[PDB]
Amino acid sequence: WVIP
Amino acid sequence: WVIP
Amino acid sequence: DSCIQFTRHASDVLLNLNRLRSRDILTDVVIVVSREQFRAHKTVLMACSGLFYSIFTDQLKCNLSVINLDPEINPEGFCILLDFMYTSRLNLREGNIMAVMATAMYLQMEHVVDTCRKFIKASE
Amino acid sequence: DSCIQFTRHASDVLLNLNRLRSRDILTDVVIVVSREQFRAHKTVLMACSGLFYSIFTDQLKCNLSVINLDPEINPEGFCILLDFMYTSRLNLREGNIMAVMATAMYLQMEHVVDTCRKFIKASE
Ligand SMILES: N#Cc1c(Cl)ncnc1Nc1ccc2c(c1)CC(=O)N2
Ligand SMILES: N#Cc1c(Cl)ncnc1Nc1ccc2c(c1)CC(=O)N2
Ligand SMILES: [Cl-]
Ligand SMILES: [Cl-]
Ligand SMILES: [Cl-]
Ligand SMILES: [Cl-]
Repeated sequence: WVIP
Repeated sequence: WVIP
Repeated sequence: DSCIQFTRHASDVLLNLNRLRSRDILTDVVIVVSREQFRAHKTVLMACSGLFYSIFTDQLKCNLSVINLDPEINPEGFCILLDFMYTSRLNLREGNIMAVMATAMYLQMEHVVDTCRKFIKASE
Repeated sequence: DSCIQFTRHASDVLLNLNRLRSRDILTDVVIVVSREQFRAHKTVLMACSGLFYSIFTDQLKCNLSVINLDPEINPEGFCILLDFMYTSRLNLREGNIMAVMATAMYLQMEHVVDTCRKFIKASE
C-alpha cells in the first residue's frame, strides 16, 4: 500500500 | 514498454 | 518467453472498466445492500473478491442478475470497497475503518483486511 | 482525496480476468477470425481496443454473441493481441511483427502499433  |  | 510488456496496460484496463461502470455499460448484476443498490460487472467482482468468485462460479448463482448481501453489511463500506475494486484506491478513514474491515472480511478481500488491521493497531 | 492505493491491484485483477478466460468462465462473445474462434469477455475487449469499444457500445451489436472479423485479419496476429489484452505481454517476433501491427491497426490498439513501428524502423 502507498500514498498515490 | 519493458523487458519483463 | 521473449515477450515485451506495456507497464501501464493493467492500470489502463482497470480505468476503462471503471468508465464502463460509471456509464452503466455492460453491467450484468446489481448488488443489494439493505436499502442501496450497486450495479457492477460480475467478472470484476470475481477478480477482486473471494466471496464473489465463489458466488459467480456456482452453477445456479452465476445466472442471477440480483445478489442480496447479508443485512449486517454497511452500504457505505460496500461502496468504498466497490470503488477500490475498480480503481486500486481505498478511501480509508477513522469514521469508516470498522465498516470497511468488516465488509472486506465478508467479501474475502485479504489485502484490504490486512491494511485495516495495521491502521487499527497503530491507533491503539 | 485522502485514499491509499494497492500497487499490485490492477495486475492482480488482470491475472484473474485471464484465469477466467482460460477456464471459459463468464465469457460472453466469440471472435471469429477466418477458420479460428476465440472466446473472450466483451468488457476486456472494449477496455483494450478502440474497435471493440465502438462495436459493443453499438445499441444492436452490444447484444451479439458472435463477431466476425475482416477476412484479411491473421488468426495468429489476433491470438497474440488477445493474449496481450489479458496479460500486458506482447509476443512480438520477426516472423509475426507485420501481422501483429496490421491487426493492432485494425483493432485500434495505438500503443501496440507504436512499438511495432519502432521495432520495424530499427531493422531497416
Ligand atoms: N475471478 C477470479 C479468481 C480466480 Cl479465476 N482465481 C483465483 N482467485 C480469483 N478471485 C479471487 C479469489 C479469492 C480472493 C480474491 C479474488 C481476493 C482475495 O483477497 N481473495
Ligand atoms: N472500454 C472502454 C473505453 C472507454 Cl469506457 N473509454 C475510452 N476508451 C475505451 N477503450 C478504448 C478506446 C480506444 C482505444 C483503446 C481502448 C486502446 C486504444 O489504443 N484505443
Ligand atoms: Cl435474479
Ligand atoms: Cl484486496
Ligand atoms: Cl449472435
Ligand atoms: Cl495498446
